[PDB]
Amino acid sequence: GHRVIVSDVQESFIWVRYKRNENQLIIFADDTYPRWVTTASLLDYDTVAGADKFGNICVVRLPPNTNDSQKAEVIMNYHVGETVLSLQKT
Amino acid sequence: KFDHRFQPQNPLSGAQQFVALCSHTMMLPTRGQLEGRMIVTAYEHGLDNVTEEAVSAVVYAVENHLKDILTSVVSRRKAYRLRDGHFKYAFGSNVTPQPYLKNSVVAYNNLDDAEQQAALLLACSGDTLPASLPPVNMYDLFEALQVHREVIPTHTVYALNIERIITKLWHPNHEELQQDKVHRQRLA
Amino acid sequence: TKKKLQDLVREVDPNEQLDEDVEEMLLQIADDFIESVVTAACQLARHRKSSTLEVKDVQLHLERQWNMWIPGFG
Amino acid sequence: AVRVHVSYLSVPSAVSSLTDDLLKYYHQVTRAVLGDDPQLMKVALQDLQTNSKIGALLPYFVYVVSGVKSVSHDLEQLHRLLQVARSLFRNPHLCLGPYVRCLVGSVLYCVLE
Amino acid sequence: CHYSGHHPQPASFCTFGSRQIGRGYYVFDSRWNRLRCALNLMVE
Amino acid sequence: KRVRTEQIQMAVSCYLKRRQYVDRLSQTAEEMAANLTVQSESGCANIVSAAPCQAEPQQYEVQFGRLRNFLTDSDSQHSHEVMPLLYPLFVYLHLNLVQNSPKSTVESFYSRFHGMQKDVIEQLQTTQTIQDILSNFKLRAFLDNKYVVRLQEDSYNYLIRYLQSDNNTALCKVLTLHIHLDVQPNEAALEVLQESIKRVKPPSLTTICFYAFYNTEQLLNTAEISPDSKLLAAGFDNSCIKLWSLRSKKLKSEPHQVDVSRIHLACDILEEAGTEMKILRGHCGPVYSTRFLADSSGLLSCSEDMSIRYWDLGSFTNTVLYQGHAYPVWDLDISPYSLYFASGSHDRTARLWSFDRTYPLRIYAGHLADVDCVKFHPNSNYLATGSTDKTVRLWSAQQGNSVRLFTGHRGPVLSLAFSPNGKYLASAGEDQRLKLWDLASGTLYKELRGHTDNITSLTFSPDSGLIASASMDNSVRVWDIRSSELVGVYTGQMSNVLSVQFMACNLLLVTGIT
Repeated sequence: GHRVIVSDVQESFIWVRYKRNENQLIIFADDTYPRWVTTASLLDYDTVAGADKFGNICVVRLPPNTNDSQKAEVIMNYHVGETVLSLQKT
Repeated sequence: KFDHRFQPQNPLSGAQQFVALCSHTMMLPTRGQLEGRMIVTAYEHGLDNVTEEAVSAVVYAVENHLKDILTSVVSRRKAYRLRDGHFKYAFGSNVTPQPYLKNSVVAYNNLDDAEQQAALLLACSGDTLPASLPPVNMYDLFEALQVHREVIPTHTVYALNIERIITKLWHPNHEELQQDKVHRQRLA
Repeated sequence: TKKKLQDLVREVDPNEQLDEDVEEMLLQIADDFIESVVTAACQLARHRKSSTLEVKDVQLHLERQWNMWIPGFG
Repeated sequence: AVRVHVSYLSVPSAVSSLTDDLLKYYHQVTRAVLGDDPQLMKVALQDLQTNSKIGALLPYFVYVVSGVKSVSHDLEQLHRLLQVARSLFRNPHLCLGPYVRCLVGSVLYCVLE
Repeated sequence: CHYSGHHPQPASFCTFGSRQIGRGYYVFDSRWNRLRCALNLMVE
Repeated sequence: KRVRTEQIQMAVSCYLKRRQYVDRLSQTAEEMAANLTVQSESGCANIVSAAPCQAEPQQYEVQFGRLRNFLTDSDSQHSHEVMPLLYPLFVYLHLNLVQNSPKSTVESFYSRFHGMQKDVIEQLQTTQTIQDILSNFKLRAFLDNKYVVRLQEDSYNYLIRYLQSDNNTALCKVLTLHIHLDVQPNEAALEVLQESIKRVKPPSLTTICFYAFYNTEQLLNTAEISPDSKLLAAGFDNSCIKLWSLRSKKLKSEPHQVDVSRIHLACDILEEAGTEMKILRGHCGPVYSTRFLADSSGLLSCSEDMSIRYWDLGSFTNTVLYQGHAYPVWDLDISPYSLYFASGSHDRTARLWSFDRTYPLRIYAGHLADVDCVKFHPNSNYLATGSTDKTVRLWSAQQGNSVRLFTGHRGPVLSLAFSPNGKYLASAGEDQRLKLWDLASGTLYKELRGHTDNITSLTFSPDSGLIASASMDNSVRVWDIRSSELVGVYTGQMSNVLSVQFMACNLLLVTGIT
């Protein structure tokens, strides 16, 4: 309802916000680590998860100070050892 | 303080009354066409007994004035040589030698048989392929008046024409150049 | 008809070309020259005895500012 | 010959906080904008981002010196100290040109160990 | 070489070629001869 | 006798009644753009007066026949956007044949080239009089409407090349009349208090920096600082322009193989360091202005020799010459974002320029004396030209019209500046007064009297709240916009002050002569 998360085949994550009155896609944040993202999942408003072609699952936390210069940090990175193609929390 | 400074007098206030072309015809004014203009402009000043010698003098004055304009313009684009001072006669080829050549120095000091002398003038200096200049555009005449400033001494005539010369300046931009390139790549 | 603009160019330089927009400017130069001369001549005409005539003699006295001399009778 | 010299208009009656408009604001920002209380960073940082009010030169150095050289072994303070510092670099009305030696040296302390 | 409040008028200025027609409109000595006759002897 | 103001006002009202002005200053650009669409086609007439009013019994088919021969041969890249154009041209010319109604000319044109949907063609075949066109209820709307084509600029440039050839005036009549083309290039009360107090700034944000010129000959015209603080340019009286370095980079010059200041007599052969000093000798007389391009990529500087000579920073020599006014040039300045530029001369006019042509584009006339000051609006749409006739005008960079006229100065105007928000205007001159004018109301609202000498230049602060007025009495006074509204008075220890400029961070640059 607030932003659009774009999963790039080369980049990790792209955060884009689309305005209603301006009607323009604005890119403000990115990620330093290049990842072959296959799928993505949403846990809550701030956390965005992503998969990998080889089995690398990571959760990216964005700082509260974002332009809703913004290189995304990583708090958890783990390799299963097998190819994971779906993430879902329930 | 500021009241002591004067203001320029407006020349527009003083004008003449009007109670009652030879520009689009591409003609020099002949004897008959100028007669109508003299009589209509002399009625305002109150002149009588229209003569004929004055019309001829005006026509020849215009002819000389236009010759001076063209002589001034060509002289800024072509070479010439001076005979006994200020006389310009050649207005032609490259008979003038290069002064940094010793062969030209002895030739300068010197001054069937006629053809060889022409070779000494037409072939002792220059380039293998002398390229001619483009035709006179609106730029060459504009610069010719700036340098000389002697052809037209009157300010009422020189001024009003020079801004019209400025407004007629034109040269192709980048966009038209591709069209020339496209056309040149089509005929080949 | 006769002597429009090209033959006067040949009268000075045999090989010289003029652009299409340059010809009209020269005619306007001549047009302004004609008006300036006749207006000054009429001013001198009204100066002789408040008006006398358009005189070729006083035109010679007028051409001193133009630095030209007519080869006419005078 | 051309030379560059900067005039003042040492301590040109501006280092000392005696304008009767900074002591109260200094107290609020040092004990109520840093540390425990949440849901106050965004409003305060945005207000500080707009106003420049440069020329005191005292307080910004104090937080960096006292927050890096003394709170280097503690958490929950330095993260917010970097956040307020980063917003200061994003303020286009702060003259941080001649003050690179007094701030970068403490920045290298943060990455050290 | 005098001093007075009034502006010294030479009354012999460069007299740029311009005639007054309609008291607001000015002509550069030509190109408005036949038309002025046409619209003054007909309209009024 | 003496003309009073009340009888002037009724004269204006009387003229409004004569011309029926019995019957709006908004800021929204949506309706202005909507208006610009309305009057950009409201009775367009360019070749209407010069229409081909000739008999010409045999022009349409010979002209249109030339169209298929040139536009369908040896062209594939530029043909896809113009092939559809040949379809309605036959139909429009057929209607023109209906209008003049020939006997066999219209039949020959349709029969010989029937190959260039089908319902439109068959309707034209069965109708040959204008009355049937009016009674068809479909072709009548066809004539009263235009066929819009959305083509690129290159395709139009291809079309604009063909239409200039011989025997194309008749075809141009349809284009100027029937076809319209398109070109696409927890109280939290403490935080409330500081929001109301910190916003209002004695800001004490001077941060003054001085650049000094040492003992030289008593001649110096102007000195401009690059917006990125990389170079320093100054203009001397003896046609000398010197470039200094402000970051100690020791820049080196690149070979150019073509020089202007060198004679290069015929006895030469074309054969293919230090810094902190480099004379630029390109002009003949004094240089009266020096401006940058806001990118440190070039240098514009007008001179007294009726010419504008662009300076290059890649070859570091004179590259482009502008033979324009043919009269001495007083002031020169650059538009923001490096789009256009303009200058004033002695002919009581200012001329708009461009970076692609060596001749002026627009003419701004109406002044009574030489133009000494001219500036660009921050949106690069409006110009203000000042002169010594105690008048300040406001021109438009697009149409070339004066929308406003500001009067009230006691003498000449020597400084003009546009506010960063683009809603205020400042003017000062020899009257020792600083004036502020509103771009909407057009009436003065402040009377600022702080200087006892001439005011040289004006520069607004980035926040549009402060302004610095450099004067000749050795006093740089910075006043507050948002003689009791001054922040700080600078005492002059030097001969004079040349230029004051704000870039960012409230940095003050005052240039003077020791």
